[PDB]
Amino acid sequence: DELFDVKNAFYIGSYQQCINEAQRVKPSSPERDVERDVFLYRAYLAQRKYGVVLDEIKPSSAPELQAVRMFAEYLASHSRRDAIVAELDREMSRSVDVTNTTFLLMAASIYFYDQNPDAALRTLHQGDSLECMAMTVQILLKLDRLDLARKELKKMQDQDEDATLTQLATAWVSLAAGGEKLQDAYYIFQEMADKCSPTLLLLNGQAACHMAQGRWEAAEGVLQEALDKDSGHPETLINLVVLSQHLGKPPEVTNRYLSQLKDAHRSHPFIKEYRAKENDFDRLVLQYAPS
Amino acid sequence: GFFVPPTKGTSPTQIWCNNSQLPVDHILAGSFETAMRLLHDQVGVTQFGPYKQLFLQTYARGRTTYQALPCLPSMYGYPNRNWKDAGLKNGVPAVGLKLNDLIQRLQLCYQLTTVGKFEEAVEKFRSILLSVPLLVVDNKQEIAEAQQLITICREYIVGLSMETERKKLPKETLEQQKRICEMAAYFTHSNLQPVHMILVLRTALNLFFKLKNFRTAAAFARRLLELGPKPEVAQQTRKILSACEKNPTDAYQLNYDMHNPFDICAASYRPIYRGKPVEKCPLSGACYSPEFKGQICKVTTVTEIGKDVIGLRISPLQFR
Repeated sequence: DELFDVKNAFYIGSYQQCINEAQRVKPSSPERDVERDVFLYRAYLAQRKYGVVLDEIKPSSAPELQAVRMFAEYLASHSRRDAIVAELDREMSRSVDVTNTTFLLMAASIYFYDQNPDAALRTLHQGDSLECMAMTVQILLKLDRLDLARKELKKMQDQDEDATLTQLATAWVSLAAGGEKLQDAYYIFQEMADKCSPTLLLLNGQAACHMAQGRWEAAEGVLQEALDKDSGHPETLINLVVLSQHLGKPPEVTNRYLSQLKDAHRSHPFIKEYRAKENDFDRLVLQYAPS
Repeated sequence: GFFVPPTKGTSPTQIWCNNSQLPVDHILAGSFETAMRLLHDQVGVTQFGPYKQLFLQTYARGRTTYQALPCLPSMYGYPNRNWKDAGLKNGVPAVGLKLNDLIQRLQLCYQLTTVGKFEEAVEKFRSILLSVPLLVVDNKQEIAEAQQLITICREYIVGLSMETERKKLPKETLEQQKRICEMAAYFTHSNLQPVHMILVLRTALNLFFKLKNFRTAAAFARRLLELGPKPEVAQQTRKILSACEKNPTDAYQLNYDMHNPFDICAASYRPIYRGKPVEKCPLSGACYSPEFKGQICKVTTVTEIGKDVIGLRISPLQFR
């Protein structure tokens, strides 16, 4: 595979590296050229550079790219979402293509965000790529069905025991299994960061594994390193909040991280949930409070 | 058939709830209504307003996070305190607040008291008091320390609160002055630590001296000296005590008995002797005269004075 690095860089979370290599690569196949552009924009999407994708992917672009652009508008325009899912529903039923794996992945991605695991899963069930399996594993995990997740894992475990995609999938499953499996997860995240590079994604994976076991002090370093690369990185700030309280830091510390999160991403799901908790608490105060 | 949509498994947070009866475990799980109910039944919390920051803050440390596939919603981790043996059914949340942390903060309260910042002292003190039911203690003695830690907090809260009021009352009438002396003498019975117990005895001595109630003053003087105050204070005290012996008699009869077991009304600041009827905060042990039953405790700020309860629950040990 000529796009091995490009894809790998993408999956482990170093998007700029993915974008840089994507451009250094030379087509050598109208197929490969499309595969490359697909990852190039998947990467810009990971960096939240929606405009770049929306502007550059035009109507005459390959259908694979169109799928990517579909996700891009869903991600960018909050209003256009129901209209997109609607068209996605129609395209998904009024037609039957499956050879286009990129479409399945993008479509499944939209369904994932639309909180419709069944549709995402139903879509992915039609695909046949190693990524389709990893995404299926992810969704099964969020559905708290570790059992179904283990099955999909072995499915991809038999197909490519050493693909970084299979290794990451195994780490997620291990993190979900708990106990001994936790150290397994830690090592794959550490090895990955060592071989490739210590991406914000991999750093937080390591930190999650350390904190799973009660090693709060060992998580300090990786979180420091991640924060030093991007203040405002969601996962890092959240984990810092959790970590601060376990290390006994001054309560203002936990709060600073919380505020820093609101600054960098006003509408992150974790911020929305926090707000929701504040709401039903006020609501519950009224429920118990004397009249 | 082939594709069948799979059905949700049970979420880790739900597991925690199904697994514990400890308030903090439910707060950590985001189960506020459940947590509030536990706090309401075990202790008697009814006014959860001043518990907002504790909840949100506690809740914010409940789950870690990490990414899976790029561009998709991130994953949440739910660290367990029993991560080794916790199956996928027996997990219980990691512990993020311990008894030692609370005991440690007690020193800042002690500091504040000594330097006279009573108001800030009551806050820190109340803050610890409200935090005890949020612990996950291990052994039976650790449970006793928690109860004793709560006791210390209310003792100082009603003691200092009483004092700050006495300092507000007017000092014109003889009656107004008999009232101040009384309150000052009531403080004398709070169980603080020697350095503070001495500071309030020193105060009562002066008030009672000026009220020419020398016989009672001599007793305060003797209790102060036995506490071993700094040299200068001890000397002053011996001086006042010899003065009192020149006329060992109390001018006015006051509503205070130094030899009859008390219990200060945490709202009115008046004595409720030995077996008289009393209503107590189900959480702090604070005492109130029967009138106040059913009202929100002034010490706790969140508790209901009359309320019957199961009792503080901060350890699995407590569920035989």
